[PDB]
Amino acid sequence: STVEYSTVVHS
Amino acid sequence: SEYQLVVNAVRKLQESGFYWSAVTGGEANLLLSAEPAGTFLIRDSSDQRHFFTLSVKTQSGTKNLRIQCEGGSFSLQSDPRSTQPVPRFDCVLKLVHHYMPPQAYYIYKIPLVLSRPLSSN
Repeated sequence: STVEYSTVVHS
Repeated sequence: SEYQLVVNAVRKLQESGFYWSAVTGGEANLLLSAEPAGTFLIRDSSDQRHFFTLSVKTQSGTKNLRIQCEGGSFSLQSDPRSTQPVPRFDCVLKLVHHYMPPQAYYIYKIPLVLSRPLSSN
């Protein structure tokens, strides 16, 4: 499984 | 403080029922594959500089959001394009509540919405 990372836009 | 705050945060996180010890990123994908969007779990990070990672089934597939632990309080890794400071939490239940909007924040632009922790069974 490809394990994709993200970050949150707090706006 | 300085170690007690950290170990108490880790303890309470481990105790929460959100947390899945001995689950990798790949296993999180499997566990969340057949679950509805917004189903989530917290697990160990395989990254050097992180203890924990949040895995969430989104509208656009399973996403992973590293958890930051600075000062013994929790936050989700934040895009520097954020117009607000990072909200931070002394417990994981509050963290989770914050990212449970009714039908709101976003990831690079898809909504981040938690709805239900993954259950055993």
